[PDB]
Amino acid sequence: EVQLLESGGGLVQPGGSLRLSCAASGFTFSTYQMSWVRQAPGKGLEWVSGIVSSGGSTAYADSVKGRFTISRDNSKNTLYLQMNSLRAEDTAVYYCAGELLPYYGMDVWGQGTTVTVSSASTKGPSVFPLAPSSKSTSGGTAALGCLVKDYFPEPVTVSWNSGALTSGVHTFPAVLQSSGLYSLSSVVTVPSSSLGTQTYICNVNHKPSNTKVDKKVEPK
Amino acid sequence: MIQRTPKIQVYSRHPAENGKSNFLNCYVSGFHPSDIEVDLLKNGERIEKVEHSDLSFSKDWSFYLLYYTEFTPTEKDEYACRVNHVTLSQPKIVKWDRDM
Amino acid sequence: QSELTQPRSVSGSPGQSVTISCTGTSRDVGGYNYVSWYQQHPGKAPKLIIHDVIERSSGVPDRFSGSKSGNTASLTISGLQAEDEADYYCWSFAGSYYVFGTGTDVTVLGQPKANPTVTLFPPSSEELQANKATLVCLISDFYPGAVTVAWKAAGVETTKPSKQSNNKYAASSYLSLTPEQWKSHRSYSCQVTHEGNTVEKTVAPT
Amino acid sequence: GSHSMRYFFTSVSRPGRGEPRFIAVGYVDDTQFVRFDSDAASQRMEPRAPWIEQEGPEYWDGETRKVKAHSQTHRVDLGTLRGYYNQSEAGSHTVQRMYGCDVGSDWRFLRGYHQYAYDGKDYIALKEDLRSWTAADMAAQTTKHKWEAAHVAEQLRAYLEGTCVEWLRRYLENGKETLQRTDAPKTHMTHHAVSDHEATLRCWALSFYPAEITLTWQRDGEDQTQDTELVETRPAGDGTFQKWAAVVVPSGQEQRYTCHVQHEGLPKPLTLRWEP
Amino acid sequence: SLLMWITQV
Repeated sequence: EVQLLESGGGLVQPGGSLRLSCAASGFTFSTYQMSWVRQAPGKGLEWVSGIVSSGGSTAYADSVKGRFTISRDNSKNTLYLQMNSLRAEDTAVYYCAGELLPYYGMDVWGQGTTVTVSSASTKGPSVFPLAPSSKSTSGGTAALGCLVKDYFPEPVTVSWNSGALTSGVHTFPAVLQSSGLYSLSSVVTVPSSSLGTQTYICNVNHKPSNTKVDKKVEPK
Repeated sequence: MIQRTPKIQVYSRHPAENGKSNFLNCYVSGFHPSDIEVDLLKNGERIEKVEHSDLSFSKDWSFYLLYYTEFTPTEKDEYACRVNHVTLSQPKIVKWDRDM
Repeated sequence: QSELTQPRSVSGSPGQSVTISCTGTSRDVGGYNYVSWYQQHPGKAPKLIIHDVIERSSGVPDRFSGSKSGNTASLTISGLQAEDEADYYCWSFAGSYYVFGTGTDVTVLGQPKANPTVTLFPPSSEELQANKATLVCLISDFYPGAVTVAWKAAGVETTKPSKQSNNKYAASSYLSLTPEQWKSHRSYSCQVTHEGNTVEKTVAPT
Repeated sequence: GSHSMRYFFTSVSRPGRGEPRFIAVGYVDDTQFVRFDSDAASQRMEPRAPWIEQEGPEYWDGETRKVKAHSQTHRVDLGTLRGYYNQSEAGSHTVQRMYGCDVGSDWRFLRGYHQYAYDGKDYIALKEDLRSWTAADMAAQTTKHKWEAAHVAEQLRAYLEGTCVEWLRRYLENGKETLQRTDAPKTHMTHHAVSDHEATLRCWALSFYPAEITLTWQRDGEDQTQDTELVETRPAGDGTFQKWAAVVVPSGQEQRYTCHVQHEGLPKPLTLRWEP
Repeated sequence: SLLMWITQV
């Protein structure tokens, strides 16, 4: 019922700017002191900035002073982070988080939005089907790609029929290759009998390159 | 430190009417440091039930406090405020004069 | 920098206790009584478990307890259980800002081995017609999270393992290089060795 | 008219004892509304005006946590300052801090303040631009460099121009019957014969709110300052104020003198003359 | 309402 939902994360060049937003629902947002906390991939939590319940009074980590501005508007139940003069070291997942009382520690958290500060260009993926073999079908079981190949930055989303399929599907964490480009694979484990009736389209989305591909995987 | 001696005013909350309950005030102000002793006197003697305001201070950093007690004045009775502070060699006594 | 220093790692067997220290200065840990602790499981937001040095958040059992002495706060987890495995961060008011500690990984020893399911694919005709060839080896459902993958004999790219929703690990290995090198060879196979035992997979024709 | 919100903090080290004393009070204009005292049993921020009692428990909890943060900061400061002035661990010392904001008659920000004293003299103060610091002496340059590095001024500015003024407006609204009232002075003049040669005329202003008032003497309509006494404006104890001004005059010359009273509750200033 | 951020001297 309580929810914080971040957006605005994406790819930006060093020296550039991005605005993050955090839409709050299911609690009295206007009574919470709000913060942004970031987490670099594989790294620890770092508090970035905070703003009092009524807005106005703010505070910032040393690492971002003079570059970031936190703000809110209680009428829209939204928190914002305007980030300027971005540096490679600002790359991280940014979480919105709140505390009712000062100095308590934030106990309501969002899900994060990803910020990538890089001079590298965005690249949309190619998508290839990985057909279920008649050698990979022993009995009542089989597997199918894709793949995905060869993209930047993260993410990247994979479905099989519009989010209807929830069980049976494995989309793996991406490999970051030597080239600087990611690749991932999504496999579904299906009954070899039903290699005809229920249809499975590889539905791939890569937001930062505006890529959408729908690849049907058929027994070759 | 920088030390400052208190200013003292002794007065009633309301215009004084012999035989009518009122409040006797001693306002101490302009002093530093904050430690001070203030007594309200009736005919030279300490009045036992006396309250005071929460310590605050002015633009110049000097402190002020209001000490006060309920009193029913008369023609004969003499009221006064007595203040001791580090800046004072002996306590200072200021008499209450109503018909100022 | 201003960081709150924690140990990198602590561990214990089930039923045992660990203590995690968190040291700051009079600017923070030693200055106020506003130290908190957070638990963060893989792929999740942090959860507040302790606030105001010693107070447990709702749902948190007494086996998690906080304290401090001088410039050092501590979190002790007694009665260690598998699901206690997570990263733990202390946190403090520091006057003009808040600051997290560096984070401590908590390992719960003695958990049961889980064997990797392996799934291997050859290059697609599509990819081959695009004059490219990638072999895909997907490794799922394993514990502990260390595997070693062997392919051939260049062009090998393998993920670090990461925890699944079912607390087993997954990894992937990708083998690149040209359709003519693929043509060609009689067969290609992907390892994979986990805890002394190997699992192939497979794949040949074109 | 104009309004202000101000917080005053006094921190007194007690060697041999016993933990330093910490007293905090808040004011809206000339009306105190909250207090905290380290030596009191509650250990809570306490209401000192009826209109603040409307605030719910989140507020009281929040203010209590923050005032204890201020206390704790001041606890560390007493030691830090003793170090800066190469002082012994055995002598009592006083730190004071004052901050707040002023708004004009349209309730818009006018000015902000944040200053700090040590032992009865200035230590460090934020300048009116809310962007720079005045350090009073050599020791305070350490703090100035410290606070410039940390962008303390920007942090204070955000509060002073924002949160400070918004809460001030809220208080003014919630306690309007108290805080937005004007009680015009009740005035009179008294006469006392010093001897055969002189008399003292004393002009009184009583039971007025807010405290701001001007009392001046004229002689033949010319400003008169010599042989004049003006006491500090003083609290009556009921939420109103009192003041008097006096002049010593030659016998037979009383009618030359007028007392002039200016106050917000007076549409035009009052002119008083001795009425025997 | 009090300041929540207070820097030590």
